[PDB]
Amino acid sequence: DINELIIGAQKHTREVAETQLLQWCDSDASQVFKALANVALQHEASLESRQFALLSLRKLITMYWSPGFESNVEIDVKDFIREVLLKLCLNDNENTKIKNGASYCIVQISAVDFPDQWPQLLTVIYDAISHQHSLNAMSLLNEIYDDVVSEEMFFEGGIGLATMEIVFKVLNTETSTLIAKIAALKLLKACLLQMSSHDEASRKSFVSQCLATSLQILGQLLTLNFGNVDVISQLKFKSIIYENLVFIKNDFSRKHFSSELQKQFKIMAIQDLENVTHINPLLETVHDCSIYIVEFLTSVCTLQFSVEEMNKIITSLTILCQLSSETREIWTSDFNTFVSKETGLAASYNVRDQANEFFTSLPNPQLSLIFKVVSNDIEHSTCNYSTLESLLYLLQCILLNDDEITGENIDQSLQILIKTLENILVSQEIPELILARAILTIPRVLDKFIDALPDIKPLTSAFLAKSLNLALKSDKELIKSATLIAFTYYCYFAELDSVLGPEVCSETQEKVIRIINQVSSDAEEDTNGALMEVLSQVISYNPPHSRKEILQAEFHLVFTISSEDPANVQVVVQSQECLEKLLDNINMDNYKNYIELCLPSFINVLDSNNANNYRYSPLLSLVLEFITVFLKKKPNDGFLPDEINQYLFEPLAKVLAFSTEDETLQLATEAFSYLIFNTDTRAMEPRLMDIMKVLERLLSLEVSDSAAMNVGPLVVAIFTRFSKEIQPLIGRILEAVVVRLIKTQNISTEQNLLSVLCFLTCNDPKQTVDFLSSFQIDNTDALTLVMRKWIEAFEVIRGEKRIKENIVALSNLFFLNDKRLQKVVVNGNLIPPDRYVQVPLYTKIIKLFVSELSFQSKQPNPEQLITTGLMDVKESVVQLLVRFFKEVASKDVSGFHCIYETLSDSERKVLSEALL
Repeated sequence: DINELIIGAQKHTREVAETQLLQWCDSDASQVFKALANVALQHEASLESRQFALLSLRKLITMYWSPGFESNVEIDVKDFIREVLLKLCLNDNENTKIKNGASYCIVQISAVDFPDQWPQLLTVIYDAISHQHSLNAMSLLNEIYDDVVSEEMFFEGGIGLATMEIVFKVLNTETSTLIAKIAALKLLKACLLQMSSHDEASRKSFVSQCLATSLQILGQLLTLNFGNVDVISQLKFKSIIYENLVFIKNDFSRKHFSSELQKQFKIMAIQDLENVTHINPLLETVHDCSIYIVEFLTSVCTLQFSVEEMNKIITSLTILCQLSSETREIWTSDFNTFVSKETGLAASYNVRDQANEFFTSLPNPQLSLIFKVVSNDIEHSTCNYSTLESLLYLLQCILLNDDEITGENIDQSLQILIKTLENILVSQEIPELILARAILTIPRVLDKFIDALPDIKPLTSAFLAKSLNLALKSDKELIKSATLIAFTYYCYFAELDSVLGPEVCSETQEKVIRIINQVSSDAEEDTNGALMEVLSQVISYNPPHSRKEILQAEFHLVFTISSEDPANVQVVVQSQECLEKLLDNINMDNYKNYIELCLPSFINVLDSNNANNYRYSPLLSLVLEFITVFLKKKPNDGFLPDEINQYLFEPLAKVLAFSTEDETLQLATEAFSYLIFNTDTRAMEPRLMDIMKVLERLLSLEVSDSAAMNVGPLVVAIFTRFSKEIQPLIGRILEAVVVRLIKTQNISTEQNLLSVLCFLTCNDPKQTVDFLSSFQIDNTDALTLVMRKWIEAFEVIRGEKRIKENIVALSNLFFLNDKRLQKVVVNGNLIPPDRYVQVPLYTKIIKLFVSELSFQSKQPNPEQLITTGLMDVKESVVQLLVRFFKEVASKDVSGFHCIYETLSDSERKVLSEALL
């Protein structure tokens, strides 16, 4: 049965069984496992079937073992399955796919079962390591550690001390294999991690002693000198030692790593940086090893470095930071790879990155002195085109140290260094990657040394002009891109409109604009975002004295690049600022030309997106934001020109008539409302019947609750600008708001719509009560249902502006003294499936107002932060309430004398105190 039952499942024939069999276990699981387990136990099997048996087992377990998070199996078959798993996994002689397979099941069982359902799991593993010499048990312990050794088991449970003494025993034995010392060192790091997440007093003796023993053992370990016997394991040995050293130095206080211990390891580490580079797949074994050596030197880089120690370091990093020929070819074959790296947007982390962390960490006794060490090495290497890029990059790291560089004859050095960088860009047969590094390194020289170059103004203008000049007559987009990037490094420290001429600055705008236009045709994602950033800095330097064409070129770039990568986060952010700087502080006459330059592109995107039913589309969302940025840049004095309305209206309307996507509806709603609120009324006059159909549909059930909640400001806009002609359509606005409001049960959405209702009752309280007291909803008049829902919402409202607009609205209903309102009843008190004493609307309004006024005049809580809605109300809630009560008291409004005698004494004191 079961063996050839999966001979198939391990391609119609696979699923015959893979659900065939899943069936079985749900029927009887306890001895489909035992059957599955039994096949893994049997050495009489294709390592393939055994291996899949274990990994088929593997997935299986986390279902029926013990929920678990996605579930039936008997208690003594699991004891069997754990013991079979320990047999396979802890035996070094077994096949390393059986071991890992068995190790996978064990690690999942442990997660569910360990504390109380596998008590000896660790004592077995510890005994396997120390008395059965199991190497794989060390590996299982290491994968188990994170997820099953808790903080508490580590320290009081004795697991941390048991581990550390095992670790120490392997590393102090001259006869444990280097492979076993690696396993011990990886356990050591696991232990350091558990000790890094700490505070309780009884632990501090344990931690202090494990750190001290660790530091002495790692010192003796770094003095072994194997042969060429296995250098990939040799280098994985060294890198895990230096990784542990880094971790001790960085996550424990300095009493635990004395500066003299630091000085020993600094020396061993500088030596091993030399050893590792003078042997040198293998290269990323030695490259990744040297990352940890350098990481440690970074971590003790406040120590002093003998001059000779620094030349050692610089010659080793010069070799290590040289670009591999694979990476040179990737960069020269797709320049977007080079942009991705140099803009920091690459996921890589290599020796060059770690060197940058070293050089930008140096304090200033050492930082200035490496400066000439590298500056000499650059002079003694101007024709070695195998080390010069790397040396320039080390220079770049040093210059990125935020600290200043000064020393005995550093001005000498600089005039020398300045005077080989200009020969890089004049030199005509210079390799592409080295020219780019020189281009990107020049601004950082001029930035770091600006206070020590009297010629800084013409120096920069020439260096920059030379670089645009290469870039435009180089065919290499990598060189162009290095220049675009370098241009931003010049802006960082230099205000170009003053350091250059008004005329030259204007001509370097045109020159990076067309460099951008050359790179853009071939640009992928990270480098489109960098083009947008460059463009916005170009836009910054726009001249008052207008220039028709350069503006048109900038916006064309903004729009086409954004159409290329509308989901890239930098494109989205930088293009909106680009647009905000173009229409920043612009007059009405220029506005009229921007309308023709800008809007027809935006309407194309919206036109195209109807094909897609205005479903979510990142360029749609981005172009709607462009539109809103355009509208809101109109001169404060004036209306939107009439052209804006006739360009934008039925495009935006269509979006709102068909889209069902919350972000699209919300961005279009606010653009549309704003267009209605800010164009002349006679321009908008024929559109109102259409604005209504938009509004009715945004309250229909075709759109979500949160789409209904954007309607507020559209209602405002059509009253605020169709005041005369809205009056015969108020009844439809109201029916729309009302049928929606009663169909929703989300309290927050009710409030949003009640807000619109508050606006509508204030505008005409009678017509509201009339409509609502003639309009029928499910057999009864709306009046009762709405008012009850209104009151229930008012009771849990929040926000000063919301409270006021409801107070004003309901105050207007009270002052109606309406025959019909007086007769409706809302819910008062719970009576002991549930019931409530029925309360007249009117006296419930009084009751609620007195409670608000009681709470609101118990004056503030001492501490605070300092010193929405559709209607603007200036009075405090307290002022609104006292002015209301004073007036209904003064004239017996709507039976107030009756209501007021039904009030309690408590309520009644509140009333006459506030009215004192």
